[PDB]
Amino acid sequence: RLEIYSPEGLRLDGRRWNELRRFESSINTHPHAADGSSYMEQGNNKIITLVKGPKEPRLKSQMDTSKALLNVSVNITKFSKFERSKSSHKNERRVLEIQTSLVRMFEKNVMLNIYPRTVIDIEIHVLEQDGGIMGSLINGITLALIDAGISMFDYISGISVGLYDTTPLLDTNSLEENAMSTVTLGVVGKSEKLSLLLVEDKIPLDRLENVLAIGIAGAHRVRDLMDEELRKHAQKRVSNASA
Amino acid sequence: AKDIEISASESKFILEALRQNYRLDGRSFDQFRDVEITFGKEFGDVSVKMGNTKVHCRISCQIAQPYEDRPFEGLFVISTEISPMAGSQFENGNITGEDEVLCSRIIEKSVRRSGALDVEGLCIVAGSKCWAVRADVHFLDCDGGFIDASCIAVMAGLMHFKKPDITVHGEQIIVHPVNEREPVPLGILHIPICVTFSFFNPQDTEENIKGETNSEISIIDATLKEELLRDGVLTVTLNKNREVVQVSKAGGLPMDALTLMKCCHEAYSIIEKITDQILQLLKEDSEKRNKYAAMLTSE
Amino acid sequence: RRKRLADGLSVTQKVFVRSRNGGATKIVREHYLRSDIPCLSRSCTKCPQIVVPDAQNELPKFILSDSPLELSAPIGKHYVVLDTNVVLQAIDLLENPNCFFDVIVPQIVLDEVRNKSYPVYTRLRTLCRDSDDHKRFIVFHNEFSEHTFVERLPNETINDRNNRAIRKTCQWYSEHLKPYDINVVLVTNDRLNREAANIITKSLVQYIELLPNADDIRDSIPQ
Amino acid sequence: DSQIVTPGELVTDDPIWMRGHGTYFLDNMTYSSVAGTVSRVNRLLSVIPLKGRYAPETGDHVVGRIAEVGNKRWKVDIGGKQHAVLMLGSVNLPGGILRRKSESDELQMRSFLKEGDLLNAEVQSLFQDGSASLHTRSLKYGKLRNGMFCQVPSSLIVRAKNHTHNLPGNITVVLGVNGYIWLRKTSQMDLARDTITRLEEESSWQIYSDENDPSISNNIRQAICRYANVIKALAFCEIGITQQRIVSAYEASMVYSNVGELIEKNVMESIGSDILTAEKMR
Amino acid sequence: HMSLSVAEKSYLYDSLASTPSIRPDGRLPHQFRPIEIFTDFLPSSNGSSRIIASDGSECIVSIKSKVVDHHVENELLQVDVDIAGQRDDALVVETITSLLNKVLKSGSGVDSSKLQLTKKYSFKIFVDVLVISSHSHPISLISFAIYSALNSTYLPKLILPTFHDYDMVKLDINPPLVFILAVVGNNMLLDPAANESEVANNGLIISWSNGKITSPIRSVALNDSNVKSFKPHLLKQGLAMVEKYAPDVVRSLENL
Amino acid sequence: DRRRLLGPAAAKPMAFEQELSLHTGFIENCNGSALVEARSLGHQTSLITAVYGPRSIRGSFTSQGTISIQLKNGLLEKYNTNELKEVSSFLMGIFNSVVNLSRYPKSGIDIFVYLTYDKDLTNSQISSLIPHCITSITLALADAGIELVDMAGAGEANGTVVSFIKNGEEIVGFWKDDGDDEDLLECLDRCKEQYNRYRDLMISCLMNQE
RNA sequence: CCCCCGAAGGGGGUUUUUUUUUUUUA
Ligand code: NA
Ligand code: NA
Ligand code: NA
Ligand SMILES: [Zn+2]
Repeated sequence: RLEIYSPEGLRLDGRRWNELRRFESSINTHPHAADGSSYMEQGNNKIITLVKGPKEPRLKSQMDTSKALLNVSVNITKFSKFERSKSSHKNERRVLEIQTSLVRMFEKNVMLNIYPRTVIDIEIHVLEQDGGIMGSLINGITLALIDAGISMFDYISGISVGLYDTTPLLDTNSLEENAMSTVTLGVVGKSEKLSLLLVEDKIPLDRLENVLAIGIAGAHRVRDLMDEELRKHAQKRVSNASA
Repeated sequence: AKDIEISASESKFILEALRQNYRLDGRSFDQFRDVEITFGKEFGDVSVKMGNTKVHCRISCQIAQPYEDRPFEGLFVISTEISPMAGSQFENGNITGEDEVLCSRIIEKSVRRSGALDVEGLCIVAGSKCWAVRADVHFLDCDGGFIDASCIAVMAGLMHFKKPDITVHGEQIIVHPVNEREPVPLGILHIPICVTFSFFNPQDTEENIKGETNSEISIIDATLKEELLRDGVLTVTLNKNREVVQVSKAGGLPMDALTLMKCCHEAYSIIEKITDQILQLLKEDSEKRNKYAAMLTSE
Repeated sequence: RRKRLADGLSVTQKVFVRSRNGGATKIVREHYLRSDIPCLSRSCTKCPQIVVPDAQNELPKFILSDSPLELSAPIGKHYVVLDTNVVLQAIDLLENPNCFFDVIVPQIVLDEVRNKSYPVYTRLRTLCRDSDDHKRFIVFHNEFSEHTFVERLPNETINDRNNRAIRKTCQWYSEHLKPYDINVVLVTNDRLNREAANIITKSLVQYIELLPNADDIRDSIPQ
Repeated sequence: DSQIVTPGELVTDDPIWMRGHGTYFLDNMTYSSVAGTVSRVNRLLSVIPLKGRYAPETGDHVVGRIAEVGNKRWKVDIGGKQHAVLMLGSVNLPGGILRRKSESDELQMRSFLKEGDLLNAEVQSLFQDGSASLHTRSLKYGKLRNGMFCQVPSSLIVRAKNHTHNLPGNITVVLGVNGYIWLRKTSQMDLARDTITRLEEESSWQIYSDENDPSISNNIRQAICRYANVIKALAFCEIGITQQRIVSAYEASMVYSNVGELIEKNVMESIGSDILTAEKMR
Repeated sequence: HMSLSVAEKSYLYDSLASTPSIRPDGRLPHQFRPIEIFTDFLPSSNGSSRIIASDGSECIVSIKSKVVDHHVENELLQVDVDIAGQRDDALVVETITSLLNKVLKSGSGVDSSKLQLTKKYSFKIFVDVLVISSHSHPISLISFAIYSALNSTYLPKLILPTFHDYDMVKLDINPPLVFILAVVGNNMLLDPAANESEVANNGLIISWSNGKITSPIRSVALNDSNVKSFKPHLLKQGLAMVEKYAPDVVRSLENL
Repeated sequence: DRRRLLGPAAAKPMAFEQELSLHTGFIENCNGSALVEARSLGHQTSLITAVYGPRSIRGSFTSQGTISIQLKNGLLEKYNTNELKEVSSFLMGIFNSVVNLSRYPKSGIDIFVYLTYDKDLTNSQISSLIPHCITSITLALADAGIELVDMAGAGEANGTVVSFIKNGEEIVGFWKDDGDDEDLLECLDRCKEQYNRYRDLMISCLMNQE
């Protein structure tokens, strides 16, 4: 036990209840490895996301005549935590659930129907982890998919919100994720509509809505950030390509 | 492939029916199916029936050694392996499947990790022994709502189950058949119940992403025909302590947050009824057992 | 290295080595620096503007008296900045209704006291919580303010860094309150400062003797 | 230049426009589906992505690799979203028009083209998914020999009347619009792009031979390496590849007597800026 | 790259086997391709490195540590290799893992004494390799990344063992380098490109430490299409070539 | 394990120059087979190989044969899986140099080497074991009717395994893993003598037997 | 249905450890 939230309204890392961690993103970081790519840092979370495709299906199975196939591979490296994990995570049910979640998230956002008989492989490497990793994965995927030139309806911004007693804390780190229940949100664009809503630990019903309220807002900010990068990276690489 | 071939007329028919506030089996949109819980034989054996959906759960336990990391806790695992018995669309034991992994994870988060079972009450002696309680779900017939039925089956089973009384003298323990000493039930802390909402998009995707006047339809406890045509799915687990045990909206059709909240509350309204039903049926079972004993002691 | 952020914010990396029994594990955390930490003085005009509400939408009360207890020169208009040891030894005097009316409790002192004695930490937190007209205790997050945050030099124990942080806190305080002339007195018993380019540094007994009611409370101190 | 837009951004509230790639719409509202530049061509409104795979178009001249041998057809890698197809009846058989369809040659398809073979072809038509149908019926189309393969992003291939060019040092370049590039020893067929020629045309009886010219001098090979390196240099600088820019790259690279030197970063950048500067000054 | 046509293979081979050898990009037989390296970017780890090659091959190495009893854990250095697109079960991944484990064996791969804390405890070094991209045999790539990571690795300082909270000591050790060579005809090539590796008659894996040609040494098929036998003088050539052109790779890697 | 009877989980395992015989064609359910037993002073080994093939392959059309090599621990779990797969890869290289793969398009040749017995009374043994593996695989390939451009042979000396073809003129395999530092030439000579003897014995076995 | 021809034929849908019991009670 320790002051997760001081009477002064500060946290252990020195943030307030409604402030995001440091969020920085980079696009087209692996031009020789994938069609789209993104390197992303959220707090201490460091993630490489690679989008390969749309491309010819490896098997002449897994081929859909009406739409593209979307696969997601999440690699949580053994050195992502402070203590190295002697076990791989690749076939853990947690990781499979995360993968299927991301797939079913971007099946409804990515216009797969305009890429029939193709496969879109998403390859993710979590280099460093510090809580709220799901939203980070979401953001990385969005960035990398947009970098690939693959059509989609909107951004999807991922964020996490913890619930300490009565007060909700925005964008929780590892220490906050422990000794507290957290809600992960996948928000579509600037809308109030949720692509993802994940609650894995017990939360008082009557206080859930409030937790969403800030969450959405936070996600919006995240969108504004990702956007802000893309435009710049666009503005830079559309002016230099000229003459 | 083993695909379920759905025709355009059927999809359009069911969707249009949803538009005109109609469900095939004659339920309203917020109407959960009548849950039929039937106990039998030994404790921990339960059959759950939701309309045509039929599941069966079997609770069992055996003495084992506590994990090295957790010295005071017992062992608890849940298995939900599908078979072609529920339908040929299911492959035999594809634990790595999307809906399989999802189902397993939802049930695990609802029961095993929520502390619904007292794991420290399973411990016999901290160092060398502990109870290994197992919950094996058997899917007999699939007309949708497998997650909810599984949760109800597992919970009812755990509450119905009784492990044999035992006592301990240092190194050694003494285990009893029913004649020696009566069996004692497990430590149930709360009763998590899952409700699954299905989301349908009546209009086009453009209206869902960038359109006002949200026409997204939500129904409760979808049938197989409804489950096959849905664009989204949410599973919310709650208990009578107004706790959100868990929530899973693993992608699918984007839904407005307020609608999801409303879903959570209506779900609570349902889990009240279901919980009271479970408790009632349990007590009736125990009473009938006692009266049978009373009928056995004197001819 | 530190990064500047959107709204008077910053971030660095607090790195250290935890030594759980039989092992070594390096720990990395992000340490955010801020520009909205209030001095909580009724005399300050600048801070009430840059301050922001909490989770309840609440603007922290400025409770430190505009006119504190005034002593003899070269001490007028003084606030008290405590050290860990002084708190540990004179906690029962800090609770005395007729002395220490306006006291600043640095965050780092709060943390140290917490680490070495939790009940005393609870009593100090009680002092900071029940502050009123009779007694005024505040907590200042010197660690989260860029104005006061000092970073650890190599080959230096934690104590030197802590006391240098308290020192920097006192310095920023003097520089901040001087337009009103509020001085700050760092009360400590640990021979902290060898003359450098300053702050009033008096031991416990010395500060007691500079008080008007010294004879009343001179013997309320451990020997 | 153009309006830069991101996914989900409102492009126009006007419903008059037709809607091309990179857009979707709700009633009169038109939104972007990609990150790129707004494009208005006549009544067609679209959004062009900054990056994307080669999208085959009817009439395009491409270089491809045989990926699969199938039923009456070949599957060729062009570097697009899908494998292109090459119908058996869309290629030239060794000889004149005279030979009729056979079942035998269908059985020995691998003798003409096999897995791994590089070929130069034309996009005859497109399927519904956008994949290309190919043909190699012109005498300039066929299996590629006497050289080396390299590739660049397809967007960097500026286009013209021709994409097969004669370059000094006796080296012919084949610049596929898909970014696939073939560098070969200049042949007599290549020599004949002025304005016994008939015997020359018929002499290529073998257009599916796997054997190279037995006489490829070291000079031509070195020059091949140099052309490859300077093309890669232009690609690194993200300079559009044209014939003139290629020969200018070559000549400008002649400063470095050892071709290896051309693989270093500063050398590539230097060649690029040399070309751009020279272009602006002229 | 990979899957060249027979014509392409014949051209490339003829150029690479001629005297002197003509490499597709005009490199000298002993010349490497431009790479760049970054270190110290993973704070959670004791060491870290990232290496990017000109052809796109990218690798990431993490160095972590944990206290162990020598007596219970005789191996104080463990290499775990993860190649993207390849399962951990894969033959090539376990081959590379075994090889690297042998190059870095505490026995004589590196100086074990530099790890010792107490007569009962020491730091075990966990070398985690993540190959993001590779178009040729990544053994040299990985080896170089590991070299850089180890030469910039910091460990907690000793004062049951207790450690300094803020101060850390730089791990001092001479990490080995593994070189890969392509045997094409009578010519030896360093840093073989993918197309070069597609036509190579064979290959030579040659380890190297403290300025000496050390073990492991392997012959390795860079492909399955043109694997041919070779004369011993070629092996001698490869060894001589490494020990001649290795100290400059060492001084290039160790200058920070 | 759901596919095996491993018994109780609570249980824990119990802790506590050379002559050659070569034979072929004794295994009936595969194409080729070879038994190789070696006896040196205070050291005895014996292993078996089985060549299944040419068989069909799953996947796209392949222009040539595809060889797989599987090393199986016999009796004692004597070696690490990684090292076994490494040696497997080495042997794959060697017999990719030796086997006439052009003859077997869209076809796979799977070779299994059972390391039944390896007890040396002397008180990293992989090196000394590799040449016998190569002998057995060459014998089994020749027995299976699988075409070989030559008889792959090998020798071991000072942790240095060298595999030769063409009367020892050229090298198809080279394995050096620690095992001390000595100059290359005498290891080459010793391994070449071993190779020549093994070659003579193998051809002899292929002339008395096949 | 697109592809030629001319005015019908041929080809194609892509098999973390921040460091004296009980009861009522002024
Ligand atoms: Na969003
Ligand atoms: Na905010
Ligand atoms: Na084959
Ligand atoms: Zn102030």
